[PDB]
Amino acid sequence: VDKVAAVVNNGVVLESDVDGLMQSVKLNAAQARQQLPDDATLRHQIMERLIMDQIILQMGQKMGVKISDEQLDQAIANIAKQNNMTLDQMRSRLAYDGLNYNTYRNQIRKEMIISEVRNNEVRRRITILPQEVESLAQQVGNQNDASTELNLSHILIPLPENPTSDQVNEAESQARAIVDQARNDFGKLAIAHSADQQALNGGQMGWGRIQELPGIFAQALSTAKKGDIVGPIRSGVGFHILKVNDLAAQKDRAYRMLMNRKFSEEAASWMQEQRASAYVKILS
Amino acid sequence: VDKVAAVVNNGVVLESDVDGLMQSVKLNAAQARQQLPDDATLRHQIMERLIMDQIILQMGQKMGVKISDEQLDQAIANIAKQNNMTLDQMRSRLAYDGLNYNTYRNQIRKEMIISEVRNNEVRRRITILPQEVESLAQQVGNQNDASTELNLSHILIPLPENPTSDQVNEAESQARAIVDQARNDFGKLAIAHSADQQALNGGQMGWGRIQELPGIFAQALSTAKKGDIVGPIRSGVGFHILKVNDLAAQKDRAYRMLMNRKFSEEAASWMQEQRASAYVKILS
Amino acid sequence: NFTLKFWDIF
Repeated sequence: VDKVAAVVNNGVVLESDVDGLMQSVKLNAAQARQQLPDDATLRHQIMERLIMDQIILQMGQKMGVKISDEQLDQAIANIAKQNNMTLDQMRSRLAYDGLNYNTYRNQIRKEMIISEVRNNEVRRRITILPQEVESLAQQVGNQNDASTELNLSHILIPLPENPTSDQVNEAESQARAIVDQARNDFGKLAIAHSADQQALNGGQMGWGRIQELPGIFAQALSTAKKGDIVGPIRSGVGFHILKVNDLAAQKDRAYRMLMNRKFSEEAASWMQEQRASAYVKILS
Repeated sequence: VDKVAAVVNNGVVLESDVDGLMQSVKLNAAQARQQLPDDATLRHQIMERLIMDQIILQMGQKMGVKISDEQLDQAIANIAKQNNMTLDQMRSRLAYDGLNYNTYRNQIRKEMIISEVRNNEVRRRITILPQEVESLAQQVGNQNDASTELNLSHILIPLPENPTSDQVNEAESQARAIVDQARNDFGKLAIAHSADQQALNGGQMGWGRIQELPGIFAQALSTAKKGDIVGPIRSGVGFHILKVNDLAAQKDRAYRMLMNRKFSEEAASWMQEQRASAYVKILS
Repeated sequence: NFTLKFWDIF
């Protein structure tokens, strides 16, 4: 009984297939700390995964997709090395963990031809227009905030560690009031609200590179300049507000950005299409 | 009265092209609020841009290359809108700053043609064998530190505001050594040499979300996990160091990774190959 | 410059 987890077009997903990876997950998850969904939905996920792998792996079988031997060969030896292992000695580590050479070899090629016909197909799907590139590049210029030295002030409206939305909405709205009346000094308003060590000192954090800022701030100061007031940004400790005080590689950064931004969209899209336009029967 | 800035294959950059682009540059620098180098090396920058612009552009013609009349106009609309103006409003800005709209429109089509050619030509060069899309994919597996929880300790080594080679070297030296002893307690080395406040509490620094950390740590953290030592990293205050304490669509990340690094790598490669395959004399 | 002053909020 090759118990069948499900049917994808003119082929199947087994319980073997599922009950297998379904483990390698909980392993390579508790082997790197990150906890997991419900064993119920986790399955449902591993299902969706395995189904898709089929559609597109069939799509593979349909089109003339082989993967050369030298190629697969190289491919393994390079993750052998990567996780701190070796050639023949690889064999006797998963062969010593439940598997064979061919539970991996044939199993990796499946990964490889899947990667192939999945890119190869969303590749033919993306088209960047000069307009898009030009337009974007002109904007990534307005942002030109690289190692952009930057003085700024700070207002903290702090929340407790784990508040309800009743404790949050007060700070949330209270900020936007200060946000507006800041634009109509901040330094005075900082002492009158801010709850950090540099609060009574007027929110004054001082000069400092945009890099040295907490990542989440650098995401919103990127598009701003002298006088600007960004926020209110919510983090671990509550809502922050900031007042700003001072300050042919764009035709590439633009393109790399689109050629990427687009591929990520026009792949999510390409499966939405393959999934919904195929035979997906699931046997409980 | 209009000289030749430079011959560049049988065709020229003009002193006018340059002294007009130096106008387009310091026009931004005052508004963008960033200083420029010596007007002497700066001319030698713009010169070098305009030279390159040319080598490419001559390729523009060499192989026929248009720009959709509609695209050109569109980008310009899109660049107008991106700056909070209509064409009608922008028009006046072109007049007030002093440029013929059609000098400008044609000036853009210049930019657009160049891009067309650089990109079209770099994309040509990029070759991604699967043997490497796999390997890399199975390297970002044990890495995906997205909105991760993360507890750290932290040494800091002291460095004055404007440091001296000796200090800086003898500092990084001590900072390396601490790290060399760090992979052999860390908290007890806080107390030893950490310049910072937390040192007594052990550099003990608590749970941070990777994104809430300073962006100049993030770079070297996503590729590391519990029990690891990071840095020494250079910053304003000086040299940091830190312990860690707690914590397909990766073939998407994987491909994008390459599709991207390979472009950036192979543009920079082709550029230098074109300034090579080229007569070019500058006439100051 | 402030890298720290600031980190010491998170």
